[PDB]
Amino acid sequence: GGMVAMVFASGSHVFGGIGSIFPLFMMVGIMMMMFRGMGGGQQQMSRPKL
Amino acid sequence: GGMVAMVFASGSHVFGGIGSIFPLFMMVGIMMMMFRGMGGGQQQMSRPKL
Amino acid sequence: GGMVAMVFASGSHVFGGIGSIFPLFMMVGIMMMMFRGMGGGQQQMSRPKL
Amino acid sequence: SFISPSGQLNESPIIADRDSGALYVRVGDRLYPALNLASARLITGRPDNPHLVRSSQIATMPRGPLVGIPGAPSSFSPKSPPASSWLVCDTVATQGVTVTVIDGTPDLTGHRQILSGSDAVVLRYGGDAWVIREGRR
Amino acid sequence: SFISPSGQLNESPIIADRDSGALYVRVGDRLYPALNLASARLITGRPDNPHLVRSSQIATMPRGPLVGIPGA
Amino acid sequence: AGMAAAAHVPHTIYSPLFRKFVEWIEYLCLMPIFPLALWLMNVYAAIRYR
Amino acid sequence: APLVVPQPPAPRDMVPIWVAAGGLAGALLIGGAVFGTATL
Amino acid sequence: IMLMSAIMPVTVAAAAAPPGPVGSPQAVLGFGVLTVAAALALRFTGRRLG
Amino acid sequence: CWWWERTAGENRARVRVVSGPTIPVAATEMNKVVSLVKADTSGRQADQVYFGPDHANFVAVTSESLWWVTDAGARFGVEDSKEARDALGLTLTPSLAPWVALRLLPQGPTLSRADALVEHDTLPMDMTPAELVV
Amino acid sequence: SLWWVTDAGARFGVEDSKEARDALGLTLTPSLAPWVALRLLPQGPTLSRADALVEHDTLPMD
Repeated sequence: GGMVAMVFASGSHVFGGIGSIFPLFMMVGIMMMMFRGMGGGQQQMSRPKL
Repeated sequence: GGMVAMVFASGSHVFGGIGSIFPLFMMVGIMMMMFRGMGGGQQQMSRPKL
Repeated sequence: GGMVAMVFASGSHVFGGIGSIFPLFMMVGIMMMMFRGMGGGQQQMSRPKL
Repeated sequence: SFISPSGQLNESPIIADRDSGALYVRVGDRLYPALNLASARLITGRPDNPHLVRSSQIATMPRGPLVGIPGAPSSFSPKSPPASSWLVCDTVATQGVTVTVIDGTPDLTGHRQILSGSDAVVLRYGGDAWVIREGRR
Repeated sequence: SFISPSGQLNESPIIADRDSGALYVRVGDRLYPALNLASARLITGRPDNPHLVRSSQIATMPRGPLVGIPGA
Repeated sequence: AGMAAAAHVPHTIYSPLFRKFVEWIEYLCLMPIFPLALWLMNVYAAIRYR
Repeated sequence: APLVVPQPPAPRDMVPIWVAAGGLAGALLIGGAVFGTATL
Repeated sequence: IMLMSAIMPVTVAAAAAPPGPVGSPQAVLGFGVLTVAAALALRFTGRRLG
Repeated sequence: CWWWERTAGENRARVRVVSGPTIPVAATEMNKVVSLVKADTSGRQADQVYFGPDHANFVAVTSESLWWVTDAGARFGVEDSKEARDALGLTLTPSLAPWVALRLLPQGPTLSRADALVEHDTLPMDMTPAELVV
Repeated sequence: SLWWVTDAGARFGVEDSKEARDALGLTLTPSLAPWVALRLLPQGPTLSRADALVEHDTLPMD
């Protein structure tokens, strides 16, 4: 968010409108890895073995 | 990289030193998050051993 | 960050490229020491488990 | 699309149709077809080279009649050698001659030689005979 | 090939200089500068577009006087 | 060729390496449909010139 | 002044190529037939 | 010995059939019939495999 | 304005007259009319030329004659023969146009292979040119 | 006087003025040549900024 804010304060205004699709999809992709993803050493169970 | 490149073609050139620190630090986070999911254990049943 | 910022306000602007490599690499060392500080694990007690 | 959009026209005044290879020059708000690069430079005043532009874009700008000098040179590349060398040559058939101009250093290998010392040759012009030696006739 | 495009001589008879845009047409083993595309097509007999060739390559082949129809 | 294959295939032996190869042909055929259909619909050219 | 064009080259004969192509077409069809029928 | 010897006249007869100067088109069917003759003789004779 | 209109294969063209406050071109396109040089001071040549939407480049006229019109407003004659056609392209069938209009555009030399095969050291200079004003 | 010699053999004159020299890219020092040798190449039209600012409908062919 800081990168986008820095660019907006700088005045490029490149991310306005449809250009925003790059930050938006990245922010969503990061969200998937941190909350879901896969279990650790104490979570050996998974769909392929169950 | 696409998000970074798109800003240079607009001519804002906000990166370098102070600016580049954001994408530089942000880049390490992605590698750590995907590495953590694969680093769940160590045992082998490889073709060379079978 | 305060030490770095104070130099720019003086106008010496010695950072960027050659100079920035010191604070960039130095920044990693601090995080690496706090990581060893949170060392150990596998205790796995937690309010949701109790 | 963001790294190179369609609206970035007018980068230079000498443009060439990327497909047809045709050459155009911009004056005011119109595009005029030029006969050659030499006359395109002189009209514009810049020592530039044609910039290739997509044919779909040049069709959207108003035309004009042909401009320039017909038959002028089409390419420029100035060169400066260490020494300047010229030869005018005559070669006789066996009742007939041809004249050659050479620009650059000659090749003196083989039986070719400088006409030094007592060497001489005799030729005809206007009925008179002339003896060539010491670099004079 | 994408970073710094160029070209090379091939079977095609209508060629143009990669950096100067000049038009040349081959006749036998000799290159003749042509006044325009219309006369270049008509002299060679092939309905086609010019092939861009490296300027250091064009300089090696022999030349001839200008050919074609002026103003076509 | 279809009748020829239909008559000979049921009474012959094929090694695992070849049976595994014919399976993968289906997947290799499915993958290019969407990348090609959008090309035929001119979408990539439409977007690049917006 | 008029331009001196070179004389165009003659097209290669198609007859040797067609019989040669006919040779492989014929030989492979002939050889294949004796192999296939013998399986019966 | 007799069978092996009969292949050469048949081979050159096919190679010489095309009209005009000798060259590429003669080699195409010349080596072609030689290939089929040996392959054909091998299966039905079952001898001199080398 | 006099107007001539025809659809391919119809037995006759439609002739009409139009009038109004301005030439029949949209105000958005008004700025791209071409202004000819007009070296012929007689009343036999036009002052301006405009190419609207769905115009025709390759044209035939009423034994028939073939002509090619450039975007600069000049017209060039094309030989009827297979050589000239096959060499330039122009294999498609031309559209029809009326001689009373087509004759108003300035004419260049015909595109005949028999006359393109010439060499020159220098070309002749053009008398009576016009000024290019910046 | 200053001249330009093309690869095709013809020679063209250059008007010795700051604007013509800079427009063509001839702000450089020229090499010497003798008139006996140079006069033998065919001469084309003169190169100058005024000579090029002209429009033509179509070119003639004498």
